Amino acid sequence: GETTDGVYRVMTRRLLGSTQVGVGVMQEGVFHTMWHVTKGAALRSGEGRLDPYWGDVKQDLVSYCGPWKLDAAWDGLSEVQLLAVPPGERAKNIQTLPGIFKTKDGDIGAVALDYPAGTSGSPILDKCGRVIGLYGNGVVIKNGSYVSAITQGKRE
Amino acid sequence: DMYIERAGDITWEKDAEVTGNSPRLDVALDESGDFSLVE
Ligand SMILES: Cc1cc(N)c2ccc(Cl)c(Cl)c2n1
Repeated sequence: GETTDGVYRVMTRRLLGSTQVGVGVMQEGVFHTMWHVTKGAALRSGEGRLDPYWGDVKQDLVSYCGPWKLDAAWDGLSEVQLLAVPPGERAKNIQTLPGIFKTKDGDIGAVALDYPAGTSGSPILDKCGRVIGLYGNGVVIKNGSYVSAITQGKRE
Repeated sequence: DMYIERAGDITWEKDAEVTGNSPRLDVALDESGDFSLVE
Protein backbone atom coordinates (compact mmCIF):
# COMPACT_ATOMS: atom_id res chain seq x y z
CA GLY A 1 0.00 0.00 0.00
CA GLU A 2 1.93 3.05 1.28
CA THR A 3 5.58 2.92 0.12
CA THR A 4 6.53 6.64 0.46
CA ASP A 5 9.83 7.49 2.18
CA GLY A 6 9.49 8.92 5.70
CA VAL A 7 8.90 7.98 9.35
CA TYR A 8 6.03 5.66 10.33
CA ARG A 9 4.33 4.45 13.51
CA VAL A 10 4.13 0.66 14.20
CA MET A 11 0.68 -0.09 15.76
CA THR A 12 -1.20 -3.11 17.26
CA ARG A 13 -4.81 -4.11 17.98
CA ARG A 14 -3.94 -7.22 20.20
CA LEU A 15 -3.96 -4.94 23.30
CA LEU A 16 -6.73 -2.43 24.42
CA GLY A 17 -7.64 -0.08 21.55
CA SER A 18 -4.92 0.88 19.06
CA THR A 19 -1.58 0.69 20.96
CA GLN A 20 1.64 2.09 19.39
CA VAL A 21 4.55 -0.38 19.91
CA GLY A 22 7.28 1.40 17.92
CA VAL A 23 8.39 3.54 14.93
CA GLY A 24 10.31 2.83 11.69
CA VAL A 25 11.82 4.38 8.54
CA MET A 26 10.61 3.74 4.97
CA GLN A 27 13.48 4.36 2.50
CA GLU A 28 14.08 3.05 -1.05
CA GLY A 29 11.01 0.79 -0.70
CA VAL A 30 12.45 -0.81 2.51
CA PHE A 31 10.94 -0.60 6.01
CA HIS A 32 13.58 -0.35 8.75
CA THR A 33 12.67 -0.86 12.43
CA MET A 34 14.02 -2.36 15.70
CA TRP A 35 13.60 -6.15 16.28
CA HIS A 36 12.17 -5.75 19.81
CA VAL A 37 9.22 -3.72 18.34
CA THR A 38 7.87 -6.38 15.88
CA LYS A 39 9.70 -9.63 16.96
CA GLY A 40 10.24 -10.31 13.21
CA ALA A 41 6.48 -10.44 12.51
CA ALA A 42 4.85 -9.41 9.20
CA LEU A 43 3.35 -5.91 8.99
CA ARG A 44 0.30 -4.42 7.22
CA SER A 45 0.44 -1.14 5.20
CA GLY A 46 -3.18 -0.34 4.35
CA GLU A 47 -4.07 -3.32 2.14
CA GLY A 48 -0.44 -4.36 1.40
CA ARG A 49 1.79 -6.71 3.40
CA LEU A 50 5.37 -6.11 4.55
CA ASP A 51 7.29 -9.39 5.01
CA PRO A 52 10.67 -9.40 6.85
CA TYR A 53 13.84 -9.76 4.72
CA TRP A 54 16.74 -9.37 7.21
CA GLY A 55 16.98 -9.38 11.02
CA ASP A 56 19.36 -9.78 13.93
CA VAL A 57 18.51 -9.86 17.69
CA LYS A 58 22.11 -8.91 18.73
CA GLN A 59 22.02 -5.71 16.63
CA ASP A 60 18.29 -5.35 17.54
CA LEU A 61 17.39 -4.44 13.90
CA VAL A 62 15.00 -5.71 11.15
CA SER A 63 14.23 -4.71 7.51
CA TYR A 64 11.07 -5.46 5.46
CA CYS A 65 10.77 -5.79 1.61
CA GLY A 66 14.53 -5.62 1.10
CA PRO A 67 17.99 -5.38 2.61
CA TRP A 68 19.04 -2.60 5.07
CA LYS A 69 19.46 0.73 3.17
CA LEU A 70 20.53 3.23 5.86
CA ASP A 71 24.33 3.62 5.78
CA ALA A 72 25.04 7.14 7.20
CA ALA A 73 27.13 7.48 10.37
CA TRP A 74 27.61 9.97 13.24
CA ASP A 75 30.84 11.92 12.64
CA GLY A 76 31.66 11.84 16.40
CA LEU A 77 31.67 15.66 16.58
CA SER A 78 28.39 17.24 15.42
CA GLU A 79 25.02 17.65 17.12
CA VAL A 80 22.25 15.40 15.80
CA GLN A 81 18.43 15.46 15.82
CA LEU A 82 16.17 12.70 17.23
CA LEU A 83 12.99 12.76 15.03
CA ALA A 84 10.85 11.54 17.94
CA VAL A 85 7.44 10.04 17.08
CA PRO A 86 5.77 9.55 20.48
CA PRO A 87 2.61 7.51 21.16
CA GLY A 88 -0.42 9.65 20.30
CA GLU A 89 1.68 12.78 19.68
CA ARG A 90 2.97 14.60 16.55
CA ALA A 91 6.50 13.97 15.07
CA LYS A 92 8.95 16.35 16.81
CA ASN A 93 12.69 17.12 16.06
CA ILE A 94 14.87 17.28 19.19
CA GLN A 95 18.46 18.43 18.81
CA THR A 96 21.17 17.00 21.11
CA LEU A 97 24.94 16.23 21.23
CA PRO A 98 25.46 12.48 21.55
CA GLY A 99 27.46 10.84 24.31
CA ILE A 100 29.40 7.55 24.01
CA PHE A 101 28.79 3.89 24.83
CA LYS A 102 32.30 2.46 25.27
CA THR A 103 32.22 -1.30 24.47
CA LYS A 104 34.93 -3.99 24.14
CA ASP A 105 34.11 -3.98 20.36
CA GLY A 106 34.34 -0.20 19.83
CA ASP A 107 32.59 3.09 20.67
CA ILE A 108 28.97 3.85 19.68
CA GLY A 109 27.18 7.21 19.82
CA ALA A 110 24.39 7.50 22.42
CA VAL A 111 21.43 9.91 22.81
CA ALA A 112 20.39 10.97 26.33
CA LEU A 113 16.66 11.55 25.79
CA ASP A 114 13.78 9.91 27.69
CA TYR A 115 10.61 9.14 25.61
CA PRO A 116 7.92 6.40 26.03
CA ALA A 117 8.98 2.82 25.07
CA GLY A 118 6.63 3.04 22.06
CA THR A 119 8.94 5.70 20.55
CA SER A 120 11.61 2.96 19.71
CA GLY A 121 12.58 2.98 16.02
CA SER A 122 12.55 6.82 15.72
CA PRO A 123 15.41 7.86 13.43
CA ILE A 124 18.42 9.97 14.44
CA LEU A 125 19.63 12.45 11.74
CA ASP A 126 22.73 14.34 10.65
CA LYS A 127 22.66 18.01 9.35
CA CYS A 128 22.01 16.69 5.76
CA GLY A 129 18.86 14.92 7.04
CA ARG A 130 20.42 11.46 6.49
CA VAL A 131 19.43 8.68 8.92
CA ILE A 132 22.49 7.77 10.99
CA GLY A 133 20.71 5.27 13.27
CA LEU A 134 17.65 4.31 15.33
CA TYR A 135 16.65 5.18 18.91
CA GLY A 136 15.33 2.66 21.42
CA ASN A 137 18.03 0.23 22.55
CA GLY A 138 20.18 1.26 25.45
CA VAL A 139 20.57 1.44 29.21
CA VAL A 140 19.12 3.06 32.37
CA ILE A 141 21.64 5.19 34.34
CA LYS A 142 22.09 6.06 38.14
CA ASN A 143 19.46 8.85 38.12
CA GLY A 144 16.78 6.59 36.54
CA SER A 145 16.96 8.33 33.14
CA TYR A 146 17.22 6.40 29.86
CA VAL A 147 20.19 6.58 27.44
CA SER A 148 19.66 4.86 24.04
CA ALA A 149 22.42 3.92 21.59
CA ILE A 150 22.54 5.28 18.02
CA THR A 151 21.86 1.82 16.45
CA GLN A 152 22.84 1.55 12.77
CA GLY A 153 22.84 -1.41 10.32
CA LYS A 154 25.28 -2.29 7.53
CA ARG A 155 24.30 -1.57 3.88
CA GLU A 156 25.76 -4.17 1.42
CA ASP B 1 -1.53 -8.17 13.33
CA MET B 2 0.65 -5.09 13.33
CA TYR B 3 0.19 -2.15 10.90
CA ILE B 4 2.10 1.01 9.83
CA GLU B 5 0.85 4.66 9.73
CA ARG B 6 2.88 7.61 8.24
CA ALA B 7 4.11 10.17 10.79
CA GLY B 8 6.11 12.66 8.67
CA ASP B 9 9.11 13.45 6.41
CA ILE B 10 12.74 12.84 7.39
CA THR B 11 14.22 16.37 7.40
CA TRP B 12 16.63 18.28 9.67
CA GLU B 13 14.65 21.18 11.23
CA LYS B 14 16.37 24.49 11.97
CA ASP B 15 15.47 26.03 15.33
CA ALA B 16 14.50 22.74 17.01
CA GLU B 17 14.36 22.24 20.84
CA VAL B 18 18.01 21.72 21.91
CA THR B 19 18.10 19.47 25.01
CA GLY B 20 19.86 16.45 26.61
CA ASN B 21 23.40 15.86 27.92
CA SER B 22 26.35 13.75 26.36
CA PRO B 23 27.41 11.04 28.88
CA ARG B 24 30.41 8.69 28.47
CA LEU B 25 29.26 5.24 29.65
CA ASP B 26 31.15 1.92 29.73
CA VAL B 27 28.64 -0.71 28.49
CA ALA B 28 28.38 -4.48 27.62
CA LEU B 29 26.19 -5.96 24.85
CA ASP B 30 24.87 -9.47 25.54
CA GLU B 31 23.83 -12.18 23.00
CA SER B 32 20.15 -11.12 23.39
CA GLY B 33 20.74 -7.50 22.35
CA ASP B 34 20.55 -6.10 25.89
CA PHE B 35 22.99 -3.36 26.93
CA SER B 36 24.14 -3.19 30.54
CA LEU B 37 26.29 -0.71 32.49
CA VAL B 38 29.79 -1.81 33.51
CA GLU B 39 30.36 0.77 36.32
C1 LIG C 1 12.86 2.38 31.44
C2 LIG C 1 12.77 2.84 30.01
C3 LIG C 1 12.54 4.21 29.73
C4 LIG C 1 12.44 4.63 28.42
N1 LIG C 1 12.22 5.95 28.12
C5 LIG C 1 12.57 3.66 27.38
C6 LIG C 1 12.52 3.99 26.01
C7 LIG C 1 12.66 3.02 25.05
C8 LIG C 1 12.86 1.70 25.42
CL1 LIG C 1 13.01 0.50 24.18
C9 LIG C 1 12.94 1.33 26.74
CL2 LIG C 1 13.20 -0.33 27.16
C10 LIG C 1 12.79 2.32 27.75
N2 LIG C 1 12.89 1.93 29.07
